[PDB]
Amino acid sequence: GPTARIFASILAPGVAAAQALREIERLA
Repeated sequence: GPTARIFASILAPGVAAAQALREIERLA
């Protein structure tokens, strides 16, 4: 559940934290 979605709201902000921070390792 919401936790899991929360999870994934942690996370998938955490995702948004993959994508944005690698971007950065791409251009570099």
